Formats: sequence, C-alpha cells, structure tokens
Amino acid sequence: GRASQYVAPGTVSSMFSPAAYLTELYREARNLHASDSVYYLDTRRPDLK
Amino acid sequence: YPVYQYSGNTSGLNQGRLLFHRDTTYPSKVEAWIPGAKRSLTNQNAAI
Repeated sequence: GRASQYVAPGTVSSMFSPAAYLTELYREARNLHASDSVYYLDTRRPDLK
Repeated sequence: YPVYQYSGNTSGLNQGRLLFHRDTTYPSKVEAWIPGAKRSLTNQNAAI
C-alpha cells in the first residue's frame, strides 16, 4: 500500500527524513572496510546496527 | 460513479455488470444496495 500512504512534511516515516538518510548512509558506508578490520563500522559501533 | 452495463447489444455478459468509479484509495469493497429490490450487489476486494 505504499502509494496510498503519504506522510507528513517531516516525519520519521518519510523518505526525505533523516532516518531515511541514515538508512542510506549506513547501507552504503558499512562496506567501506572489511568485516574483519579493526576499523569496521559495525565493530566500532555495534549499537548502530 | 455507477453505470449499469446490459448483457448483449454486442457484448454478451453473464447477467450484466454494475460498473463504477470510486475515488477512495483504500482497499475496500463496494456495496450497492437497491432498497426497492431488496437486493444488493457487492464488489468484494474492489480495485482502486
């Protein structure tokens, strides 16, 4: 039902929300380092995921 | 916005169709109650 559900001009459920931004950033950023690297994002901040 | 389509007249239909347009975006059903006939048609899980 996505195309029937429009959201408020600033809400967490919105594609233009910072949550959406965070989602995109994490989805891409998380692969910047190898999973076994000390600098791996998830290792550094597991609470993030 | 209802229109009744008759069977025949070049388009044979099995008993005819009550055509309608609806504005709602909700995935509901549409009841068409006909009080004098004490009949009602329902389009269950009707399209938007």
